[PDB]
Amino acid sequence: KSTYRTPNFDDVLKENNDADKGRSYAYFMVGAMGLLSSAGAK
Amino acid sequence: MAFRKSNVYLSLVNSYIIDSPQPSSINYWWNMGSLLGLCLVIQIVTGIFMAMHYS
Amino acid sequence: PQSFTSIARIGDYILKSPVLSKLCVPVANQFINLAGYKKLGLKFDDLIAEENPIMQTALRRLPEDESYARAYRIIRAHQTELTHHLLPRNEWIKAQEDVPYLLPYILEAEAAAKEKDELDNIEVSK
Amino acid sequence: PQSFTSIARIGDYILKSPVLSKLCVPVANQFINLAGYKKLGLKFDDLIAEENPIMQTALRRLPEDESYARAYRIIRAHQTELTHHLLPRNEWIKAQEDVPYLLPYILEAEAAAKEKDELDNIEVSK
Amino acid sequence: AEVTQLSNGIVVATEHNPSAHTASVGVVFGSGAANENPYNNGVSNLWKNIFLSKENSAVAAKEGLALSSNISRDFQSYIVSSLPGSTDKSLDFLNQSFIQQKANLLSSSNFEATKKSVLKQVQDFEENDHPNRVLEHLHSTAFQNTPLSLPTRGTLESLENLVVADLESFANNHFLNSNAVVVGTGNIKHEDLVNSIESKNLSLQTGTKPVLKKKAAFLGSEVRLRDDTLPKAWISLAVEGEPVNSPNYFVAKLAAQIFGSYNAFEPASRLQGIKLLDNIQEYQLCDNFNHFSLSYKDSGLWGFSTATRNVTMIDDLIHFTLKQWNRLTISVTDTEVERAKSLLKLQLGQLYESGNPVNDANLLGAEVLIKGSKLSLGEAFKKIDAITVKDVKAWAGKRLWDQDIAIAGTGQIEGLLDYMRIRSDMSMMRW
Amino acid sequence: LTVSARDAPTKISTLAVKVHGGSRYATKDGVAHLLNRFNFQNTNTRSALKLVRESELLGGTFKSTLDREYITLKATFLKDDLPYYVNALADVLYKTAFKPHELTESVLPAARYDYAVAEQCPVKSAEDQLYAITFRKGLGNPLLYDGVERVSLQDIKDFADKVYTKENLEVSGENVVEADLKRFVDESLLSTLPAGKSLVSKSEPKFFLGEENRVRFIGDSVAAIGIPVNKASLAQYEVLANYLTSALSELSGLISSAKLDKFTDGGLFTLFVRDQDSAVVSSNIKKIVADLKKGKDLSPAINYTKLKNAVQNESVSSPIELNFDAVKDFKLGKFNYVAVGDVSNLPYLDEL
Amino acid sequence: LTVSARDAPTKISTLAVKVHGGSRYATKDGVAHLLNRFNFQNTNTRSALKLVRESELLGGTFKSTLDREYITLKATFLKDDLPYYVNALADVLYKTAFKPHELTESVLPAARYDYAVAEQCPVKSAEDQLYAITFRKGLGNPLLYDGVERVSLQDIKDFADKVYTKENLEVSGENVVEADLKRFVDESLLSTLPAGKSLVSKSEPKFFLGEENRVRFIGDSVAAIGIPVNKASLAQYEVLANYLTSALSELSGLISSAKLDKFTDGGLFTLFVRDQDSAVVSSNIKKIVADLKKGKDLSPAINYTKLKNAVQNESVSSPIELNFDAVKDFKLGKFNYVAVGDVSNLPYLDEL
Ligand SMILES: CCCCCCCCCCCCCCCCCC(=O)O[C@@H](COC(=O)CCCCCCCCCCCCCCC)COP(=O)(O)OC[C@H](O)CO
Ligand code: HEM
Ligand SMILES: COc1c(O)c(C)c(C/C=C(\C)CC/C=C(\C)CC/C=C(\C)CC/C=C(\C)CC/C=C(/C)CCC=C(C)C)c(O)c1OC
Repeated sequence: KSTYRTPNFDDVLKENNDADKGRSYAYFMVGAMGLLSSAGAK
Repeated sequence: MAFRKSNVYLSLVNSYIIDSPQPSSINYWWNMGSLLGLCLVIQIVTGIFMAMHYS
Repeated sequence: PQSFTSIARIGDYILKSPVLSKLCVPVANQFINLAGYKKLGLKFDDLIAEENPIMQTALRRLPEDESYARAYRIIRAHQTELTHHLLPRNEWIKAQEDVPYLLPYILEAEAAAKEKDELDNIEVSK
Repeated sequence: PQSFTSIARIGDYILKSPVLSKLCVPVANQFINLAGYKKLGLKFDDLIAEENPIMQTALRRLPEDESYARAYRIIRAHQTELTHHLLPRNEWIKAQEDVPYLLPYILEAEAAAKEKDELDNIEVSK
Repeated sequence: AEVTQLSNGIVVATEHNPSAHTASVGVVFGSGAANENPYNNGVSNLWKNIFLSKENSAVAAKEGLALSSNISRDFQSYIVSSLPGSTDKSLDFLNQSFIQQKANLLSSSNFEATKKSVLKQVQDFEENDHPNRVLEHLHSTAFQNTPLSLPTRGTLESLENLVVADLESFANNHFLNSNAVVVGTGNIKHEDLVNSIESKNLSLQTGTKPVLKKKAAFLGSEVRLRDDTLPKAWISLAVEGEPVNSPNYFVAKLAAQIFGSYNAFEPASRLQGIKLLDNIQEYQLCDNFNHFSLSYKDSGLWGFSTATRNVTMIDDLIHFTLKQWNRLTISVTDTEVERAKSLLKLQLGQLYESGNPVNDANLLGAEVLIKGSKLSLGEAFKKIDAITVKDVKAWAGKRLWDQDIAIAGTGQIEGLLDYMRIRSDMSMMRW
Repeated sequence: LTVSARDAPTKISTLAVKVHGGSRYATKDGVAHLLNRFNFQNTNTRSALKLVRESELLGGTFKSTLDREYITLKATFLKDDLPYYVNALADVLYKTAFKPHELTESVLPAARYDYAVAEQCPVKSAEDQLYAITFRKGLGNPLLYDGVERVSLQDIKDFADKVYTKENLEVSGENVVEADLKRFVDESLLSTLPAGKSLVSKSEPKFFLGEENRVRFIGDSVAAIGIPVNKASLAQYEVLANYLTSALSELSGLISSAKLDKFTDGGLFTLFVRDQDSAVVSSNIKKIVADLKKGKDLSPAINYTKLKNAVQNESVSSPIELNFDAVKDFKLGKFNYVAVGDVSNLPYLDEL
Repeated sequence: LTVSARDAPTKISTLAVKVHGGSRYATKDGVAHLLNRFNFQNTNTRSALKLVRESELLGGTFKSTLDREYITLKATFLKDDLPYYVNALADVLYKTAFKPHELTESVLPAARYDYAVAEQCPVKSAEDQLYAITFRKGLGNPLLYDGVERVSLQDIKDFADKVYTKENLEVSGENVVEADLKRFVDESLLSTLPAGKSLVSKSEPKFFLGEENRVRFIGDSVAAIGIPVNKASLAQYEVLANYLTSALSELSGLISSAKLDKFTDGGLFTLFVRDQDSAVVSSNIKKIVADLKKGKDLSPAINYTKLKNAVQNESVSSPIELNFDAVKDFKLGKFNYVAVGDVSNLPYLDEL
């Protein structure tokens, strides 16, 4: 078994399409983090 | 070398806070020490603000 | 911080006696395989500390294959403990697989250190 | 910080203007020899600051003899000023021995760096 | 001169050129290393070495004609160079070699000899050639679980697995009339236009090539072939590129050309370029730059390859390049756009009009298989003079702004930031 | 002054100027390499490196190459930049500055890196030593400056005065009409260069055959063999090289390279056998020498070597047309041998 | 086995043991040098320091030198302590440990440093090249391990097993009593070593004269000359060497060294001329080789040679019966020139 064969990742890979949806979730929750942090600090 | 590592204050901040080769098996027990440090800092701050209006 | 030579002396004293060995070897085996390090797939010659100079002198003399296998096992142990799981029942190490490989280097290096220490402060030999 | 090319331009403007140069050259040399660095055995080039990178580039091209003489003059000046004394009129730099040995390298480096930074940020306008 | 094309199953394309006087003729297949299951990768290269094993003696002894081949991802071609007056015997050899006889070539002992030679060659490549191995691993890790990541020369196990059955299956399933095109680059005008359309000159298997289901994809990943014994460090980056036959290919090519290449030890290459060259010249960071835009039929790969010896500042080396990519995607000056236009014109004129007819024939086949007609130099220049700063900005907004990247490295990569500090340097500044 | 060009409908233009002075004509050990590395920078009229950054901004690039008997300056540019580039080439081919302040920090590191790179490869070192033993301090000098002999700015300037002359020049170009190069060279700085004497030798060099050297290199053991070839019979060695390096001969898996080098009055037909170990090298070189001394037929490679030569000849300086008609048989004779690497085990000249 | 000694009333004793196996008999390049560097440490029972530091505490020291055909182990100690030293010395030469984990950190750096020191001296490199070119891979071998050929620990152990035998060994040493030295060997481990065969060569070696080598070296330049000499006429070359290196001849202020090495079957007569610049070296060696071939009466040098031989050969291991009684004339024939340093300017063997 050579290293050119990537190990199995299907059990953890994102089967759904629209990778922007995950990006949208990530940036929305980062914005929520910033929002709550700023509100609490103020 | 980036300016972040160039300025002495920024270099110290990066080497002591931003960049630190911590081990990869850290549990919450090790974060408990940083939590305690933050508790100590907030205790000092609130004590200082308490003594300002204290006799 | 305990010398290996004393442990070797105790082991040599206890194993050669027939009754003590036949009464305390299986219990030692069941303690060691209930310890937990064999469960994760780590050879016993890797759990000990690596900061005293004796270890540094010891595995500096270790062959390339043993060092490579040690590095692989160490990183796999780190990743497995980070993952909060255990390896499957096929890639572990059996009783015969846990052969001692780091013993002679410790014995020789620590004997050299001991003779250094006990010869530097020698007396006039009255 | 002040470009040496402008200094050279003003110098050549003054030097070929008869009346103004005739008025300003005797006071110029009188100011030079009342400045005091002549007594300490210092050439002028040893006084100008050597910190910003262009000066370092100019220094790195000096022949070894000039650098050795400069180092000796700096060391002797430090030693002389440490005792608040002044050696008598034997180490004093003569009137015509204060020739700039470092001006041409400075001018060349100034021109090169200036045209480099000018052409780096350039437009394609006609 | 302009090219002439016609198609009756077989496609005959000629690029007449009186400037050269070494006529060549060959066959370019549309299936390469991208249309083979990972069961046994090393079949196309095995066929290439078989063609380069014993028929060389036949062609040398019988007449004067030298043959060569190259397979990268889908431009599997078998070019047979010749003299201007020997195209007839060149096509005679090609006919006698690729339809009948096709049995004596696949002799057993010859097959094991070729297998041993290929195994030695691939082992040597794996052991020695680092700059191409990192790119091959980037390909492998950028197209996971897709017939576009498997290496073009296969793995050791793949070569040692199968012997003759899958080789002949590949020959029967991919050497057909549907995706075969003959080429006539050199010093010939019209005899190629007729000799290919002849009773004696036919291609077997007048059927269809099997069609794959999962075409292609792209997902960020890492591979770390950390061999700290090696002195230097070779690393590479990549972003989702653009396939051939897209109305942005020249824009991506110009974006790659803007930053350009750089060699530290060449004084000429140290005294030009853009801001990043000065930034990395201030503190020594790296020795080589190679900005590439790899384009295939299914997908593309636009990225960056380098080799450095100052192992301590890999993070700085990556950080400066990523910040310059962000500068490109936010604000471009027109002078660098003009110089990039001129440099790209020079490099593309050099590449598409080299003096060796073999490269020209390979490019012509690659264009004809997936285009139907070659695009001349004048039209390329016309389409590149229309490139503007707004167009480059709009293109870089879609491709270089918060998109998946893949990194392949080897050597001493202890200081390489794993995945987050290398990806979070694109849209997390004071925008 | 020799002036020539070539025109074709291709829309990329190339211009090159060749001066007939190189490491063969170097008075010191590596003065020619330093001159070539110092060549294209520090011009008096324009600036040094930025005023050719503006040249490459116009649609072209510059290159300088050091060879056994040539220092070629080639320029590739679009169809419209011919006059500017020819003027710039005449401006740089003007022994302009040779400033000492920009030599100890610009070309010495480059020459050092070049020498290190050439030294790491055993084949290049073996080939250089083959030249050293075949030709004495005439045609045979080290291409790359090492440091055994010291040179200064004054000697570099003297050598440039010796070589950069109007009479000893050669300019050629492709995709350029003959007429534009006919005039524009005359109405430029290149025609106003000093007129020297062509250093071309009217007689062949003297070669000494039967020598041998041994070097305790570390790495891959390398054995080499090089016969000096005159002008009368020169295509025979080319067809022999093509026969040996091809797959037609029974000797293909045990020869790393059998290239040939060409000069204006002869050449040196070299040969290389290399491997990581020593027993394989010894056996291979022994059987190669034996079955080459026995004699192998050479006729059934004329067409293949004709094709290889035709596809090879793309540069302007095409040598005399090597008529491959008179090639019948060959028999190896006295040669010169060099051993590099694990030289303790490699066979000597007597028992080879 | 051969045990001998000489009596002296002085109160400092010398014990030396000789093994007649060295770099001449080395199977690989530097196996002998690594063996000697690995020789005196870590006996299977006697530790490297825990029982060798007391030897310094006792009042004596140990040494192990190497030559072309001798690794001598020498011990110097106070008069009344012979048995302990002979016991320890016999213990060490018992193929004792040869630990694989002590070669890569103790003796390898020492050999590296020794090679680095020997490389910087042009005369040492000239001697090595002269030996390797006059004698092939027999007597002439690389004296120091440089890494050209890979050597394994098992090879070192095999070589030690081959050389450390009873017959290929002599024990000597002056300033000690004869009978007690003869008695303190039977009751020692030395009496139980394998009884192998002597490695001494019965006949003279094979010598090839008339060759030449050149090495491009950065720094000083040296031009050496060597002559292979048999046992029949060896005193003549000794008197010639002493006459040349002395102040009696005119060729004295320019010659660097004129040493001579003697073996049990002949030797080599070297000669040296070294200076900082090659301008004077060429003329110096030209005139030396010119007037050497003219001949020179040599008998006005016999007494000084007898004195010098007496003062250098004070050891018990006396050389062969040199008899300076029939030296009348000398005239050079053919030699083996070697050039180190600058190569371009130093002359060639053809015209020298
Ligand atoms: C009297 C205060 C005046 C202004 C103070 C300015 C400094 C603010 C921060 C104070 C200390 C905070 C402790 C942590 C600082 C380091 C943070 C860090 O390292 O994060 C990023 C850096 O964050 C920064 O600090 C970047 C911004 C620099 C700001 C310079 C000064 C601006 C001053 C204006 C006011 C700022 C404060 C505003 C507070 C609301 C890392 O990303 P990078 O871009 O450096 O990584 C690139 C990598 O190599 C891969 O590409
Ligand atoms: C970090 C360490 C500290 C600890 C553990 C601590 C603990 C305490 C405790 C326990 C009390 C109340 C007693 C009780 O209710 O049990 C108290 C009160 C108080 N503390 Fe601290 N304290 C600390 C630091 C400080 C600091 C730095 C200040 C600075 C001004 C401060 C100021 C006060 C004040 C004003 C009170 C009010 C009652 C008093 O006078 O003691 N404390 N502290
Ligand atoms: C080594 O790896 C690390 C690591 O790098 C770090 C950073 C931490 C985190 C450590 C800490 C958070 C502890 C650091 C704490 C301090 C250094 C305390 C210092 C702070 C003070 C002494 C007080 C702070 C002072 C102020 C906030 C001044 C402002 C206060 C007032 C009252 C002025 C404002 C008032 C007005 C009116 C404006 C770790 O825990 C850690 O191990 C994992």
